[PDB]
Amino acid sequence: RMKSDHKRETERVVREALEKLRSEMEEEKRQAVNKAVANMQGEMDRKCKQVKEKCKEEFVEEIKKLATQHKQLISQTKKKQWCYNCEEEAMYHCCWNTSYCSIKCQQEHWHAEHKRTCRRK
Amino acid sequence: DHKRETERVVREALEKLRSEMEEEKRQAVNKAVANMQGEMDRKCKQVKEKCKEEFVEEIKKLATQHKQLISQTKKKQWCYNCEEEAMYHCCWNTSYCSIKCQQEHWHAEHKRTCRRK
Amino acid sequence: SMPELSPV
Amino acid sequence: SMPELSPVL
Ligand SMILES: [Zn+2]
Ligand SMILES: [Zn+2]
Ligand SMILES: [Zn+2]
Ligand SMILES: [Zn+2]
Repeated sequence: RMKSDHKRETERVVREALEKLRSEMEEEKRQAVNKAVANMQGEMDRKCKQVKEKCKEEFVEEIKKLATQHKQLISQTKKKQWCYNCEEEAMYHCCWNTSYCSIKCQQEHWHAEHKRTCRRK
Repeated sequence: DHKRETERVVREALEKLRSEMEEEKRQAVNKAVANMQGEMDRKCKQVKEKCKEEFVEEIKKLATQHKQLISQTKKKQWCYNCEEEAMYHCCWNTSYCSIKCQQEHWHAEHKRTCRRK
Repeated sequence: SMPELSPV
Repeated sequence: SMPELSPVL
């Protein structure tokens, strides 16, 4: 009677011990996964910030180059006379702030607005 | 007695189950890490490419703006001396913001080239 | 009425 | 001989 009860005894002790360990190992597993993933996240993100910000700085420097180029071109533009109708360089002077590259442009701007505004003697 | 037996077999069973489940754990960790690896790389390339396209778009906005500022500049008269807006007309391509600038430029070079009356 | 312009 | 200039506007 006892050679049977000892066997049953042992069996149930084994069962509940294995269930308890299995559960423990399950959420120990889940936490190990959480740790590895949370660390890996940060490594990836950090690398990402580095590359991205290097690119952003290249962009800023390029923008500043462009701005400088524009400044110089503004000055050069300020040292020239331009057709008011189209925006090619001017060769004919009508009156104040009103010059033209050609007679065609002169006529166009004339009929468009300059007729009512020409201050030429 | 019986307790020694039970304790023995239970202990060794726990060691064997633990042994197997830690291999399961190693495999689950490796899987998760590989999944986020590829995922973060995809998200990364995605963000970098959107940011670079943002750069291109900004470059083009700036180009357009610059063009319009060039046009506005072309539709105005400027002091030959300080490049501020002109208020006095001398002759062709030669206007000034002030009498100061006029005389400065005059004695500097414009005596020799003035096409005025 | 459009002024006759010459090149400068 | 520097010309006296008048304002344009
Ligand atoms: Zn024109
Ligand atoms: Zn005119
Ligand atoms: Zn000036
Ligand atoms: Zn002059």
